[PDB]
Amino acid sequence: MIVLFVDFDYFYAQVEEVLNPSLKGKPVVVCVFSGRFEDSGAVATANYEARKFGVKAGIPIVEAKKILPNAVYLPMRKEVYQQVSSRIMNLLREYSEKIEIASIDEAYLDISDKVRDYREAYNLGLEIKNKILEKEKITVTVGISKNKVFAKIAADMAKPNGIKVIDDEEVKRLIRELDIADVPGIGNITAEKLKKLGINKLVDTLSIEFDKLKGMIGEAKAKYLISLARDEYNEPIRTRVRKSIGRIVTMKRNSRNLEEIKPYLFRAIEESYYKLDKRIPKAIHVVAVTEDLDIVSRGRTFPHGISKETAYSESVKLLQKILEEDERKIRRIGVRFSKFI
DNA sequence: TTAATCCTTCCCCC
DNA sequence: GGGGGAAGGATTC
Ligand SMILES: Nc1ncnc2c1ncn2[C@H]1C[C@H](O)[C@@H](COP(=O)(O)OP(=O)(O)OP(=O)(O)O)O1
Ligand SMILES: [Ca+2]
Ligand SMILES: [Ca+2]
Ligand SMILES: [Ca+2]
Repeated sequence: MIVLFVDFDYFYAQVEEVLNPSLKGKPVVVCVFSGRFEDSGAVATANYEARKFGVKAGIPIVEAKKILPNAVYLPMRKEVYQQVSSRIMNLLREYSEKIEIASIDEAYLDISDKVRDYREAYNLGLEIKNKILEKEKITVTVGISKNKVFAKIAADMAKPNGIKVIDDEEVKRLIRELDIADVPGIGNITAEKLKKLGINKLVDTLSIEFDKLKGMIGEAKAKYLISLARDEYNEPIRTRVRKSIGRIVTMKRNSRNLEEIKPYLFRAIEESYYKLDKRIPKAIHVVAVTEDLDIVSRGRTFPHGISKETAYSESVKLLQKILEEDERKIRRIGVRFSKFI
């Protein structure tokens, strides 16, 4: 096994500089304006000009403007980026059938055959890096290692616009010196629970009796960390499948009044069906994000497909189920369609 | 402070 | 006991 991971640099922000180079060299911040008040919303992402100064992903637009009041702030255009990704996702296909598109900007390539070792592999990196830079004018970072997890870690270490190879020897000094919080699939909450167990390095998972671990962070997540620890992790590069689509919208003012919410709910359903594109779900779920930012949801599965008229009808009833079941106020509302026929 | 998949209960019933 | 499918909360990105 030899995995080659590609992960695009400051993607949205970069795609924006690609569509107006004049931006190149200036702090660019890509926002998601909630429109609940002048400059309300957060930062989807920003290029490095803006990051060394603090402006990172997730901070309020307002807070970001206090730091870099004179940086280009642009409204996110997912679609445009979504299309740019697709094109880049093809150049990559041409480099290996066994390909796994992990997200809008990540893809794992199994070049086990194509290449015969890390020398030739690392060269295929530059070859791929360079080709994407030429065809679409985008810089990316390449990680290469024994398995996907490490191939991804390799990338995290080489960015921005870089390439790195993690060889079995390094894999080992990592299975020992890598910070458990930097292991893919281990978010904050799990990284925390693993702290109270004394597990600070991938290795520590070997000293704890499975059941205690299986009881603290779920079974699968447990067996997963172990294999990574005993260098036995080796999952295949499979072409993932969209198992559910949905959209959510923030409202102008929080609310409880049904009629007051419906219009939004529907706006969500409209957008959601359009995305489906020929797909037909058997499952629908209404998702409400309350004023205290906690999430609540309710849904129903049908023994057949859902037509738009059905979605409308059934979603309103499920929203009523939420409002009833919850006394707080609703800050956001959306729907999710899944279980596609 | 702006999408999707995983994990653990339920509940039906051989 | 345990397959098998639903539902909803919990996490990760
Ligand atoms: N709060 C947020 N709101 C919206 N999008 C977000 C938020 N936080 C993160 N994102 C998105 C922003 C990006 O589009 C996507 C992350 O891109 P990501 O792959 O993690 O790194 P990147 O490689 O493109 O950035 P970097 O320059 O650090 O390498 O996550
Ligand atoms: Ca990326
Ligand atoms: Ca991390
Ligand atoms: Ca990502």
